[PDB]
Amino acid sequence: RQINKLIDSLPGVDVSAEEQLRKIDMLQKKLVEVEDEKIEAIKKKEKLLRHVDSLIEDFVDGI
Amino acid sequence: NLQKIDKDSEELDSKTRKILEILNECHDELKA
Repeated sequence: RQINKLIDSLPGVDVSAEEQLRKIDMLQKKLVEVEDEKIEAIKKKEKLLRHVDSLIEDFVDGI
Repeated sequence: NLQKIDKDSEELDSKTRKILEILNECHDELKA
């Protein structure tokens, strides 16, 4: 019984090799896109940080 | 009333001063 319920849960059964080969391709792409988005964000945040830091530096007493 | 107001006003300016101090003290620990 177990071995079947597992064979049913076994992944990929229904799907084709092509229906997969593209799904991977896509994920590869949509993945680059998301990293460029990540990069950009990171930069923008660090710029924001630089801004805050500058401010804080100018509130210091001692030369 | 005027005495209240004035007392307040001075107290506030005090807090502002008190903060500027700290900034300078930080500046010291950081520079000197």
